Amino acid sequence: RITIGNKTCVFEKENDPSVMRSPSAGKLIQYIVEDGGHVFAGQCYAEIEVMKMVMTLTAVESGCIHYVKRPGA
Amino acid sequence: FRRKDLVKTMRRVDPVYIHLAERLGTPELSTAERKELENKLKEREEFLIPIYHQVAVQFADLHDTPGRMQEKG
Repeated sequence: RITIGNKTCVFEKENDPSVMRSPSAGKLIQYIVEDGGHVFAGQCYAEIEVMKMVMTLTAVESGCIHYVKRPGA
Repeated sequence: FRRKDLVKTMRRVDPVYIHLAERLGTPELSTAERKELENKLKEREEFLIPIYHQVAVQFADLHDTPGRMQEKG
């Protein structure tokens, strides 16, 4: 929300393409579900490790997931 | 077993990369065809890196077995 003087202009922050992204650096260990399988929001779809400490990854939206990176990356 | 040697391995394994590499070896096909073949080779060799990387570490793992330790005493 940008206010210029007494007028307001609102800009959208892009989050639309529905692409799953790593929140951090690290390494991919494996994927939890099948490539092409349906996932629901809140379900874990991937397992990554940064910090030598494992952190899963929950899906945001419900849909059919196809993976870009191969396990180990 | 850095990337250069991994590519050298792929040169004699992957049927797709072999077919493309042999086709590009034909003298004086055409400029456009050579460009297309080169891009196909680049995409195929890049796409196949993670799998041949797992192969490489498997190969190295075969050197760390107890059979070798038993033979060496």
